[PDB]
Amino acid sequence: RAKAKSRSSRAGLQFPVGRVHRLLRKGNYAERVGAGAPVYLAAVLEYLTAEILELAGNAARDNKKTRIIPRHLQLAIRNDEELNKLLGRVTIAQGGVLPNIQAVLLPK
Amino acid sequence: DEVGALVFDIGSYTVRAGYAGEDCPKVDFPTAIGMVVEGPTYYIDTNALRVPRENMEAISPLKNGMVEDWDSFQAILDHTYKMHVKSEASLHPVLMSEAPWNTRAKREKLTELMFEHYNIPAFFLCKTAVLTAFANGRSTGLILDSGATHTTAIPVHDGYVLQQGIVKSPLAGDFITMQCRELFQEMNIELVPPYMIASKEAVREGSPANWKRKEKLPQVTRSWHNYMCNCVIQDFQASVLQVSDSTYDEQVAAQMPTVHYEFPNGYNCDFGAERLKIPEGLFDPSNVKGLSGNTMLGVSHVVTTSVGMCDIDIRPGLYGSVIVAGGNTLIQSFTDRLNRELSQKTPPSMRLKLIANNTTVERRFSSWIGGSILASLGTFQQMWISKQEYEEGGKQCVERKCP
Amino acid sequence: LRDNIQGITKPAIRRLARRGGVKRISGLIYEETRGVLKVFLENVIRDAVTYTEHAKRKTVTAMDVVYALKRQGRTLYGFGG
Amino acid sequence: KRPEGMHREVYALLYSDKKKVRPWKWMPFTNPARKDGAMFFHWRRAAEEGKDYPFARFNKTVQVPVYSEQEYQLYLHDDAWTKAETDHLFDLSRRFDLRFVVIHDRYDHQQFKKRSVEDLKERYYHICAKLANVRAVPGTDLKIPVFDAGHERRRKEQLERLYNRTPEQVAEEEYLLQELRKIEARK
Amino acid sequence: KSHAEIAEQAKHEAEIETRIAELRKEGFWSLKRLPKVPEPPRPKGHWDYLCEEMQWLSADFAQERRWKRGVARKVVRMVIRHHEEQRQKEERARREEQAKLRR
Amino acid sequence: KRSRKESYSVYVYKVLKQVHPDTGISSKAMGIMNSFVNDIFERIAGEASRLAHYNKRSTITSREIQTAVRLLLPGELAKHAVSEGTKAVTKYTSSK
Ligand SMILES: Nc1ncnc2c1ncn2[C@@H]1O[C@H](COP(=O)(O)OP(=O)(O)OP(=O)(O)O)[C@@H](O)[C@H]1O
Repeated sequence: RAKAKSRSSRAGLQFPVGRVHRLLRKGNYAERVGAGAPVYLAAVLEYLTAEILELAGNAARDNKKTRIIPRHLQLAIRNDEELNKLLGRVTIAQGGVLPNIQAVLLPK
Repeated sequence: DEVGALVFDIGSYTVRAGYAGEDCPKVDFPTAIGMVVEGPTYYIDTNALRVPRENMEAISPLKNGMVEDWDSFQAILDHTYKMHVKSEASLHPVLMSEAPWNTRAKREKLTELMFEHYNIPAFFLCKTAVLTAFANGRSTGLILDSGATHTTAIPVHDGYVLQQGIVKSPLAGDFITMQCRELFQEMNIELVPPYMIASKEAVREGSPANWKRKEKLPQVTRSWHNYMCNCVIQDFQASVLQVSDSTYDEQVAAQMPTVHYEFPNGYNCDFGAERLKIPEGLFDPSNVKGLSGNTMLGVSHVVTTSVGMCDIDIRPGLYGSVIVAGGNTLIQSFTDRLNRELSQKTPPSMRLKLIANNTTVERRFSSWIGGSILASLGTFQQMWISKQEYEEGGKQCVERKCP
Repeated sequence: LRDNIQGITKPAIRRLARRGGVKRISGLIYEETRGVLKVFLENVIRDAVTYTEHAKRKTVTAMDVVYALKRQGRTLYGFGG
Repeated sequence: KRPEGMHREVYALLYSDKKKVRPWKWMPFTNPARKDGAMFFHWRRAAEEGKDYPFARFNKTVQVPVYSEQEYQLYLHDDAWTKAETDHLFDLSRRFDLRFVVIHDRYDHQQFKKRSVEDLKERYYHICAKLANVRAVPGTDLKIPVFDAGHERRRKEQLERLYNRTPEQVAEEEYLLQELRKIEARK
Repeated sequence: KSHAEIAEQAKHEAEIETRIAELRKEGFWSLKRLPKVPEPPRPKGHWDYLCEEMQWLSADFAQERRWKRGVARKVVRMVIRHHEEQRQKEERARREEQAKLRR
Repeated sequence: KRSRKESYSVYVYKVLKQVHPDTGISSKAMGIMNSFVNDIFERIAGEASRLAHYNKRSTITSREIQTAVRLLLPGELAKHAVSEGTKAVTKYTSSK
């Protein structure tokens, strides 16, 4: 047959469209899944991941570190306005918190 | 990078000529051709060959991958040029295959015959093992070629053959044809070639053949008759024979489904263990009657001896790049039995792996595909022995220009 | 086991409060924090053991804890493979 | 009325959420990498007619020194090696890209006594080293790392003794398993 | 002692003796694996160029073969669907007749 | 006898390296990242399933996924993700 092309490469994404479609079709989500749903889902997930990774890398460079650690993830999430709202009810292990000291508890 | 050339693979069974860069040869025609003094004439494509014609004469142009009759070889070349290639030789280089055991004398004689008779602009003579390796995609490995005349294991290292590591055995298509002949004579099967049959009728299994002989058959020599009979026997081989998975056991062979086959004369019958007992000699000649000799080496024995006669440092590469090729390798379960025996006999310290080039085109035309992809390379454009090279260095320049 | 809630000492609770931003801590805050942590662990481990028993397993895996935290609303990354 | 006119999925997603001259020619050409001036042919374009052969860069033959008659007679003299043999060895080295496993097979045993691979390699390296050790001015190659042949002979012998051992492999593996067993027991 | 552990110790000593014998025979580990291998590669080798392009074009033909037999395959294929579409074209004309019937 | 478990680490690292050539990521950060991917996948797929069930449809489509993304993602992230998904669904159906 012709050289097989993957759906992820065809669309222009990196996340596994095949595995996303497998999960969607065998899961509780629906009886059968259309070809466009998993592509869209994988694209959205890839975009969220790219955004959070950019923020984490920025935090890492700020802290003078080459490896993104959960600190750089927690700081990124709690510094970003929209990602914070997205992951408000999500805790990250070994991520820590922000140095948000109330102005009322400072030396006077 | 690509240049219009001519790739030739002249084996003892078939000759494959074509252009460099194609996945398949332009024309493949048997090598065991006849001869008729019309002077001596020769044929190609099997349609001018398998014809009942007055006074069919014997001839053997090339045996064991080496030229046996230079006149018949030149005639075959001329016919391949003017009949099927249909192009002047001076317009296309020539990359021709040769057996590793070819002699320097035959090499130089072929070079001078190609440079002074056809006036080809460039010439190259490559070994069948190197060509098979280049086709299969490996520069180091053991090429196992089981042709019509011999079964040979040839170790190639970095694109060069190690003569001291080569091993050969006479158990080949000729041995298989002899065994089929003996089986037919034992089962009382009259081997009738097609050219002797005018008409036939359908008869029950195992019953005598009801066929009529032609009334105006021409004069044909015993050699041509044996050639037709060997063609029929090779058809029977390709349609019936099968290699045993494990060492031949009569009890296990008597529990295998039979294979039905009908000869040209209409005699049709089923074969049971006799079709699996013949191909066993290729791997174990000790159980073959009429072969009272233990010095003969089976396929696995040849492989192991060829690997052992090489430097221990390269044996891992040979075991890991063992390449299987040849016409006899198309027999069912042949490569399975080979892999089993090699895994049993090879030290586990060295990884064993056989290339899966099991297709008919990949197997029988491996030596030609190799030359095609080797001549279709820009790098290879510097290894061409030019007409000027021949004129300046003479016939002996071949040994230095193409090992 | 017994009285292992006392394995959360005043220095540990004071470090947990420092990480939350508290500057000055009272005396009964430590008891209140122990009681709250115990109530939270009770529900989390009850959900985990409910996910475990149902699986006929004898070991509480990390996925059980993850699912319990998701049920309780505390989605936890870093332990989901 | 619905405009649409495009693909169903893309359409729903978008709206539901609002002078010829350049003939190829069979041109001849010469490869500058060759010294015989052999002329070949190729289907080149109409732009790079007469341009240098692009693959000509692939002509970096292996580096092998070339001793002279006087140099050989003076320094490379060896009682167990003659010119007839050393010149042939160097020719094979130059021809087959310095691979001794193949040089040994291409060796001319009909005119010279049989040789192994290690002796040939040692001879070649000793020649290369002695040719340059005559003076310190040569900068191309002065201290050629002559490989070890003594230890190589052992590495060959006590490994060929292991290669063709049929049941000894299983025996050694079993005793090694037992060895680890009781060693862990005595740890 | 355990009237058995000493027997196990004697068995281990016999094993040690047998291993000493096997070592005197052929050894257990060929130490000094390629210690002195100073073979210096050429500036570029120049033979990897051939091997590199060799791998480049070798897989190409193998790929082009599977692609070609796949391409010609799907060609003769839509050929069958086309002929089927001609019989299916007559069936669609029959369906149009039935649609006129329905109208 | 292998018990191989899948993950998104092979593509999370590809995107990472394409959006930041010089920056790497640790194993714990990769695990948290895969957890985030799984969580948002579950969220969006469940929202699309809910939309389908509300519209009385047994199949989820790109339109259901688009409305689910619009509902889930907040403000100026929703628009970005939706434009990305739309552009991908149009570059995928164009046979490129
Ligand atoms: N389809 C087939 N099945 C089994 N055997 C076959 C088949 N086709 C050919 N053979 C066997 O292949 C042999 C010849 O094949 P091959 O072309 O490899 O020989 P060759 O290499 O050209 O010449 P030589 O064997 O002299 O080198 C014949 O002996 C024939 O019996």
